Amino acid sequence: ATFMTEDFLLKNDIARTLYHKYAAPMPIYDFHCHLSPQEIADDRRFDNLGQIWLEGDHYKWRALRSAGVDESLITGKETSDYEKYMAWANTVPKTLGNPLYHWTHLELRRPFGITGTLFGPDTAESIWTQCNEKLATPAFSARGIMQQMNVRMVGTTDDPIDSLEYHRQIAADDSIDIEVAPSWRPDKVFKIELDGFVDYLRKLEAAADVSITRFDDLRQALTRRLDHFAACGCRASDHGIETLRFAPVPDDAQLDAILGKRLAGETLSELEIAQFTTAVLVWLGRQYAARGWVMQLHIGAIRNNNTRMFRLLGPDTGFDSIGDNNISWALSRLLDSMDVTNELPKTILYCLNPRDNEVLATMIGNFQGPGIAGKVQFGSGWWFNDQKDGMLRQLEQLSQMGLLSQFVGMLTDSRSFLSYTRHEYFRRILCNLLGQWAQDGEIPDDEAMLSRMVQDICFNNAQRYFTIK
Amino acid sequence: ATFMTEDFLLKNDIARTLYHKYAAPMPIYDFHCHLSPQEIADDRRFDNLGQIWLEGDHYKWRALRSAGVDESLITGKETSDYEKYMAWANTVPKTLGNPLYHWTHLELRRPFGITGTLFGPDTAESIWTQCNEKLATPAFSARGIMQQMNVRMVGTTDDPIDSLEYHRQIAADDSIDIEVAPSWRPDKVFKIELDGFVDYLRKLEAAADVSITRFDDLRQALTRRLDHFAACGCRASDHGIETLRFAPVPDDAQLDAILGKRLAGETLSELEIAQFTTAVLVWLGRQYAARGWVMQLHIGAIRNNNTRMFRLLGPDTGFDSIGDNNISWALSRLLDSMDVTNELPKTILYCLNPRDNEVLATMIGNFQGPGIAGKVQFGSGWWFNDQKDGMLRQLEQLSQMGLLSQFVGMLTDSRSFLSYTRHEYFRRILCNLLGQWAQDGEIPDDEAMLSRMVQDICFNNAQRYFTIK
Amino acid sequence: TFMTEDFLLKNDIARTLYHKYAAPMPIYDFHCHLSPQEIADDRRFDNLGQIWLEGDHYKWRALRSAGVDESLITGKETSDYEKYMAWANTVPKTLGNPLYHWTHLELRRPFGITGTLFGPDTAESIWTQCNEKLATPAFSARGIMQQMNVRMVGTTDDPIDSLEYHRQIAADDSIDIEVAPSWRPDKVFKIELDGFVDYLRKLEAAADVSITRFDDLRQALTRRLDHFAACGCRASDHGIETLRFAPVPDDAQLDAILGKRLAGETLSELEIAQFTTAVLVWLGRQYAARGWVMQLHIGAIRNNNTRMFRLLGPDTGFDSIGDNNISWALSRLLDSMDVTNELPKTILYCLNPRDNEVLATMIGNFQGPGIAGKVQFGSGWWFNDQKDGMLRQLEQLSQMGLLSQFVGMLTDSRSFLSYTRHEYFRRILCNLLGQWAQDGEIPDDEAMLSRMVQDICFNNAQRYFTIK
Ligand SMILES: [Cl-]
Ligand SMILES: [Cl-]
Ligand SMILES: [Cl-]
Repeated sequence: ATFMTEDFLLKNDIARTLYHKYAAPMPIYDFHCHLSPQEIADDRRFDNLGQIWLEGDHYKWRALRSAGVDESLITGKETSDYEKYMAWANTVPKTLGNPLYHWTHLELRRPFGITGTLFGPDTAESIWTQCNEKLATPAFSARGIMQQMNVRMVGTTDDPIDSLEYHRQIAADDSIDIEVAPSWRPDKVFKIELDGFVDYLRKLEAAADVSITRFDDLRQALTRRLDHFAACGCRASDHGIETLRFAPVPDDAQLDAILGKRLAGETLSELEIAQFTTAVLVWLGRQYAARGWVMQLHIGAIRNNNTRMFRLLGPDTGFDSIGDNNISWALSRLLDSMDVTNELPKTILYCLNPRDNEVLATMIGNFQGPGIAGKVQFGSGWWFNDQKDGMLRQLEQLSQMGLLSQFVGMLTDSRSFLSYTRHEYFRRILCNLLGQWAQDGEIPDDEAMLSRMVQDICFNNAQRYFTIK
Repeated sequence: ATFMTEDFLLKNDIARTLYHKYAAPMPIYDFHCHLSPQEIADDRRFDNLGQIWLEGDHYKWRALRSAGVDESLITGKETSDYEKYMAWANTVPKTLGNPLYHWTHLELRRPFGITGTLFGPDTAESIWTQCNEKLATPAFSARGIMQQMNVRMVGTTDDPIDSLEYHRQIAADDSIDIEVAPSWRPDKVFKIELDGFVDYLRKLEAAADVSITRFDDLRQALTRRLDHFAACGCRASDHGIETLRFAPVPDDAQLDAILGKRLAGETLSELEIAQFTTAVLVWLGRQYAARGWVMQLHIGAIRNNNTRMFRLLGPDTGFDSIGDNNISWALSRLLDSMDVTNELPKTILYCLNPRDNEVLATMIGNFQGPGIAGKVQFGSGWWFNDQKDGMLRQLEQLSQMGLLSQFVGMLTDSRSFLSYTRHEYFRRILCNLLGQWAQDGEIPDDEAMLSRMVQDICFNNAQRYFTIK
Repeated sequence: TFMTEDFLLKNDIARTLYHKYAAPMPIYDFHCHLSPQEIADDRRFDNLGQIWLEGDHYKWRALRSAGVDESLITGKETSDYEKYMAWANTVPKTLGNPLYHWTHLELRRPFGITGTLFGPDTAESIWTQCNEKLATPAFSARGIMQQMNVRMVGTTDDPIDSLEYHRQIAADDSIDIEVAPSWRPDKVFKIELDGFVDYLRKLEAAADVSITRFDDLRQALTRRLDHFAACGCRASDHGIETLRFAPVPDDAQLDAILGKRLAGETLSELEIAQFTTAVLVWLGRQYAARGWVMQLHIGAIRNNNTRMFRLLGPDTGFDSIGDNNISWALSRLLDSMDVTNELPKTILYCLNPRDNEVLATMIGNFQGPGIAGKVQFGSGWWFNDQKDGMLRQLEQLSQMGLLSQFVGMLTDSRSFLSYTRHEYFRRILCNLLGQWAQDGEIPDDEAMLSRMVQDICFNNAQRYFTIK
């Protein structure tokens, strides 16, 4: 009868208590996101609701396209923000069942305080005006929203060649107590088979002041950049792996020969690509272990599927989807290559194809370590899987194959300042899961035990895990 | 507790209202099936219940074999319809949990009007006699059943070499107002690696009255057959793909060489097979786009697994199952090859292996288009997946990754006139899903919005989607 | 309340099915890894830690995940009580993990401990109580088997084994539980493994046959199969991590391959597939001729941690779920035996649940007459042997096959405390059937439902494993 009350997704008494008493009030340790550091440093003020909300994480764009809306009303420079907004307002009523319908109303509730009203053509104009007035105030600036949402720390995703000037600016600014840490994402460095590898390498050379012609030079350059990240507060790395490969690491003469061919423009064989890629990832893994950083592996996307649209809009514009390569063998050999010398760092594994949930949940158990709780983690439902069904399936496998109690938990993985309600969504789902289990007599209804678990999964595990020990 | 009441599968009050008030009265647009056009044209009168029930869809055959029944009582020319029917009667009580138990009772209920009776040895005799008396009347002929089940349109699956004479006969016959459209299924044309390719190509030559030596001759022959299909009311195509391949389309000289080699009995390399198959599929896709037809891709079957039985019974006799090749890369390249020139048609994708559900639900989002609600669709649970669990999983991924509101819906994919209860089954499941979401406060409990959605998924979406723009 | 007698039973029909029909049925643990010598000598356990800690390596994996030092897990240096306390400190961290259910299920049966959560505050008392019980005859290896109403077990043995403890148990009137050996010839067909030559020499000595050509291997295996037959065997098992297939070549090629292996030469993928397929097809025909059940356990990725393998060896908790594509090879392998109508009774198991539907539909391609479900889709295996895993396997079997003919549950365990896994399964099954009945999805007919419960809990397996 009532849509999205304050007990949204809470279907039993234990769930309501867990959520309202132990989960909801915990701060957010958003260890992995795609927020713009300059927007945080400059404390961006948004002109209107379309501007802060529309692009989001390209889910709206995908929904608009699916609904048949012309691209001019989605990414077009020839239409106003208000027009793009009305197009979205006409589309939301068509999203029932899609998490977009939930996110939209969660986001209008927090931080905008709009409740008891469905977003659509008949309410859009009023919602636009009310939100625009709020957006004109300091509390609703980029920093303001982060503070209202109780954000304690965020980990941005950055490239080795970045200056991290905005991170330093934020660190040096006492008017903001939220920690904004950069994260090392060297994708371009290990994907030697991609067309832009050489161009990127030249940028790395200038960034590190190293002439890169031998593999060892690459190690030198990467060490310099790793040192820069360290100095700017980096505690984690990330790796977007679309094609997970593995080949035992050959000697430097062979790695030099591979780099040489690539620089000359010669086609590399799969073996050579696997060899180079594995050499870099293993060397990087050892560095992360030595520095006490968390290594994140985001595996399985298939990107830029639409050539016509890629030519007009470029990457990360809503044309990426789920890949389906076999991965257990390569994953196992890759992790083991680091662990054999006891140089496997704290590691978080994410799979974009949920058919791999059990592979990952069991894979982490092969490489755990002493003195730390859950050294190797199976990450929260990622991207397309960051929704109710997706999260329930991830949580179920982590629970059955590992230890839910030691789960680092949720992260927004978002470039939007309105994404913090994704933590609320996750928390409600987790509390309902635990509540249902307890109510059904599948776990004790000992509130002391459950409250501790909820607090840990919602924040304490993450904060502890990301500490450079 | 009572088995299969009129509220079967409807577990909440909202579900009951949606189903009984809005879903049940909707007509059926069975846009993809395997019904015999000749049986529709001649308005076949079945002699008995065994005949109309046991000539297919092969699910019964598989259940009978699993129960240890001799093949002679399943497909044998030697046993009578009544003896085969009794073997089935003795087996139904062993099928609890299998959708066969549901179909059997749904079908006796509609169209036969038999309720409150479990089918098995004790009741089979009476049921046989009662159904035989009804089968002898016009309301229970092939067309009669379709009329009783409120079928307004059907899309049969036909080969390019087919005359379509029965489709013409039905079109010209004013005593039948149900539209029976043919669907273009050119499997044999693109599966160049199969033994019967050359014999098939000769039949295509005969049907088109075109000599085929070069790849361009194949385009000419196919163009003529496409026009024949268009003139007989075709608005759709279908493609059964067991081995989804991809290789960039080479120039005609290469395609001619591949065809030349094949016609000479020479063995083709995997690259050559991929090139030819891809060239045919891409060209066909473009033709479908230019004509405004829907393109269906049914991917993943592993066929004729039992050689001993294949030699005695041939293909499509219940020895096919779920395959598991990796498909995202080939699928992406194949669709993008059509979409790059903006020549991708309305497309529906189906996967036989549910592990690929999320791959497909997300793949469709990469290629949507303007002016149509859900240009690319993720099809209803197919074949083995056309059951409660399978459909709930397919619906969940479509809901989460796409827009359920634009879903074209259910299709029987059957050769049996008693398959329309599969729509009843789908509708009850859908209504219960929406109802449960509404009741749990996950979607608004707004009868105007929900009923419109139910009606759209039950019929309106398909009617609009299959209309040539 | 946590784990009452109605644990996992959410409706009245389920309660009736479980308490009145499932629970009283005896157990036919047709596949396990129990030590026959422990059964023969009726092993007496010194303490709770001893009988419980190693189990099936699930506890070791949880301990490592919790950050517990390896010396307190597998170290020969620390005591049983220290290891036990480490485990007591870890159990409260396992909510949501089946370990929490097993722990408490095992304490209830056979130990009689109820209404208390296992943790640091209750561990010492539990240790003392359980130890007093372990000191009595009723809690010896055989005693526990009799307490859990175990009627038959199928051990997992290697072709070169003597099976002397099987012959001893059979000759002993004090024990009426049947303990049959099962033939697991993994080392024979996995030619690519380093230890293949050394193993072959053990087979040569066991069968007293000089193995130089492929036909010699047939003779050697035939003698061993006969030995196993004379010792009561009626089932086989095959652990297949890399499911291969290549058409079986003639003996000249098979001889050449075997020759290259014995001479230390490296084999190609085709060569390995040829040899492996020829051995599996030959064995399959043998199983068919003898009326034995053929089990295929597919999809493990083993010994993933080199550093730990070097210190502890295999089966120490460092194996996980593989993910190779298997439908094509599985189909051609089964078809290679079925083409001459020589496919035996077969149970298929997949370690990766994404393959549930592949297996559930694959079995339907090779069913046979005069038998109820010749080819079976096995219960959730290993990692999948838990509530979610079992429910998913049951659902696919039900949707694509015939649940009524399911051979049912097996522990696949080396622990005498594993019989509660049967209890767990039975509760889950009864609740599933009960929920369907209550929702009007199946008839609420006690006669039909009870029959089905008893068949799945014991009758189906007893008939299925009968050689006839
Ligand atoms: Cl978005
Ligand atoms: Cl059928
Ligand atoms: Cl264990």
